[PDB]
Amino acid sequence: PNSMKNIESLFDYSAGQFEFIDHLLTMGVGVHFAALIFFLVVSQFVAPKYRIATALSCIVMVSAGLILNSQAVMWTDAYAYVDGSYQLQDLTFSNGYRYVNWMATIPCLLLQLLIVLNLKGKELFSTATWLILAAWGMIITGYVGQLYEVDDIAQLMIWGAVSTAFFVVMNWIVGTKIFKNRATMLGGTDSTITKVFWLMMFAWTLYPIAYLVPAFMNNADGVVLRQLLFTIADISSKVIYGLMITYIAIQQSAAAGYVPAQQALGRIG
Ligand SMILES: *C/C=C(C)/C=C/C=C(C)/C=C/C1=C(C)CCCC1(C)C
Ligand SMILES: CCCCCCCC/C=C\CCCCCCCC(=O)O
Ligand SMILES: [Cl-]
Ligand SMILES: [Cl-]
Repeated sequence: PNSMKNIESLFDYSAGQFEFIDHLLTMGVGVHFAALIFFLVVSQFVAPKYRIATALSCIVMVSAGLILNSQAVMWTDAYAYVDGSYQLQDLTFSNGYRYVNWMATIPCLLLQLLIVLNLKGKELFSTATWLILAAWGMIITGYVGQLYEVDDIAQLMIWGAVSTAFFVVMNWIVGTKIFKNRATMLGGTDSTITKVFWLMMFAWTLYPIAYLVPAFMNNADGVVLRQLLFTIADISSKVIYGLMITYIAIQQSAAAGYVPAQQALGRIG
């Protein structure tokens, strides 16, 4: 459906290129589901005020892990090794599924940051609202732009610019709330949380770069690079980010007198 609107459909792949993509996607599944079990086990050491932040990482792990799994299966469904190359057999592969999944996962990532920032009540509700709207604005417009990556690069760029406005405004909201709420943070996490900001600015910026690959590297190796970029970006923005969020949740929990948190940190000290 969208499969012919993505540059992946244009090319035959060497076994090397094809299998590297398959393995990237598969390693990403393994990383997400491994991290899942960690987040799960460690949630008992998080105080009730913050426990939802760790639960949101579990949710993101399974959500992203399922899309990666699905991507790996669709990739192998779409191509068969015919006459010395992987050649397109049918219209099962599209990057569109990621974009659709971000509608759920980006709001989860954002919400767990707000939680550990100690926002509550009306401020939590209003901040999450504006952020989710700005995130949906960005994803929807990017989703549309990406439908033109084969036959209209100008259109890809302009939907991209529009998506970028949303991104920039969401980042402004994120950064403002981070920098204005640092002083509420317990246990030294005032310092940790600024590294979370930077990690997000880094990892999230990789996605617009992946998006632009059709404009600067429209060939089978740009297809590989795009998946590589997604892979680096997924693990950074979801796994590493989630581990830092969970660190911050446990650390604040212990500083606030939650005994299982204290015992957990004490027994790794
Ligand atoms: C786990 C997934 C995450 C954190 C996804 C993040 C996606 C973005 C920050 C996407 C950004 C885009 C632009 C700013 C412009 C081009 C279109 C997008 C949607 C790729
Ligand atoms: C921060 C997350 C790290 C992401 C892990 C990515 C793992 C692979 C890293 C480098 C491999 C580079 C070698 C690629 C050879 C390409 C083969 C080919 O395409 O012909
Ligand atoms: Cl609590
Ligand atoms: Cl996702």
